Amino acid sequence: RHGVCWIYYPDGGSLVGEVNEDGEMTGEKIAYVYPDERTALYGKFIDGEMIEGKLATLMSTEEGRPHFELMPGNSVYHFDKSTSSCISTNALLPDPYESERVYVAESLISSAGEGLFSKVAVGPNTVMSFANGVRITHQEVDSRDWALNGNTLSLDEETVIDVPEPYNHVSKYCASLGHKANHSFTPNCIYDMFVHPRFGPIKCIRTLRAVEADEELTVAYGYDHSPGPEAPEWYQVELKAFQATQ
Amino acid sequence: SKSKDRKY
Ligand SMILES: Nc1ncnc2c1ncn2[C@@H]1O[C@H](CSCC[C@H](N)C(=O)O)[C@@H](O)[C@H]1O
Ligand SMILES: [Co+2]
Ligand SMILES: [Co+2]
Ligand SMILES: [Co+2]
Ligand SMILES: [Co+2]
Ligand SMILES: [Co+2]
Ligand SMILES: [Co+2]
Ligand SMILES: [Co+2]
Repeated sequence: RHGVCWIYYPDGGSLVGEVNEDGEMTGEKIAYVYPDERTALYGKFIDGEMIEGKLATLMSTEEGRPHFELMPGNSVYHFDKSTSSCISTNALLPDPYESERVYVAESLISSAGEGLFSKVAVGPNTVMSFANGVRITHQEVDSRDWALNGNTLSLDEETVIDVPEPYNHVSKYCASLGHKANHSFTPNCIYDMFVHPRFGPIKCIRTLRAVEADEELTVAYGYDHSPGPEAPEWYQVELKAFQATQ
Repeated sequence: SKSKDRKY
């Protein structure tokens, strides 16, 4: 009863702390621990919602209890789920886990603009980046031109996450960087569901295989190929070519 | 759908 509870999400992140009398993750010393089991946001939570989490490192666990060291600076984070019109209350405050793992630079893919790259070598199944954005409906997205739908990502059957211009510029939005991954029919990453303590229910980019430092991260965009394909022209072209090599 | 990664 003076013990510690760990609750893992399927994505591998967890909440950890002493639960209250009702069995809720509520207290001043609750933590969210990212999937590396090392990076943590440690502080005040109410029923598992982050009110004020300070950046920390999980240094060891003893008898199941985590022991944290706070990182320098006064890096604090709070639950801040996007709405249909607001992407983030701190658009320029990077996610600390993501910022150690990826960076944005010119893509190696011809004519594809910027892309997402690994900062370090990592193994398979590694969460690399987070896909956050404004939350709009499939009806809104499907009713408008492809020119407006470059950055849209389906979250589930009710919600599409979008990063509307000009938040597609890293100088205007860099809280998450997952929208920067380019498409490949032979990708090294996939989208997966992710429950984030700041962003809420979103998607992440996870590696399929080991990746080297400075390797471009790509995902299969997964547009419907036989509703020709409902897709931008650059994708339709690439699809034909891909089918050829097959 | 005009979005990535929809389950069809
Ligand atoms: N395989 C590919 N070939 C050409 N363009 C691509 C591509 N994958 C992604 N893109 C480009 O990237 C857009 C999706 S958002 C991906 C990040 C983007 N390159 C950026 O600089 O912000 C698409 O609209 C298209 O312009
Ligand atoms: Co790791
Ligand atoms: Co240990
Ligand atoms: Co169109
Ligand atoms: Co612009
Ligand atoms: Co810029
Ligand atoms: Co491998
Ligand atoms: Co086009």
